[PDB]
Amino acid sequence: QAIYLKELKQSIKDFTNQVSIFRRDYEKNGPMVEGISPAEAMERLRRF
Amino acid sequence: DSVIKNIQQFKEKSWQDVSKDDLAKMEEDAGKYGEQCSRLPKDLKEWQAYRDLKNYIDSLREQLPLIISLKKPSIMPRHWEKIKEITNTKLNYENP
Repeated sequence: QAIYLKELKQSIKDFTNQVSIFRRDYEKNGPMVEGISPAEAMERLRRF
Repeated sequence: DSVIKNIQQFKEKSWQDVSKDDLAKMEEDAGKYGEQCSRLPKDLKEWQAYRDLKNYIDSLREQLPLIISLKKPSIMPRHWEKIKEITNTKLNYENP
């Protein structure tokens, strides 16, 4: 049961920085209002 | 996307296919786009794609009754002439 607790630990630990790099990709990439991007935004929005 | 891909689903019907004269299935498509304009207004934010869509389907309140009778067999190539000249548009000058 303990090693499963430590697995849950490392899981939460890595998921945190995953969400970090997630929110950090957001501001520079995609639906943020930066360029024209004529009607292409759907592809990147769907990958998001 | 939806408004645009419907606008593209109709761009190719020929004069025998597209009935635009007095029972106009495509002016009925234009009334469908009139209710598409009834759903157009949204004040969340102004987007480039949003104003592109708006430029595609706006001021159709004058298109709605303009061409319903402008497409009858009433309109003979002489009436196409009259249109091109009095409207001073080279559109029907180049294609009556």
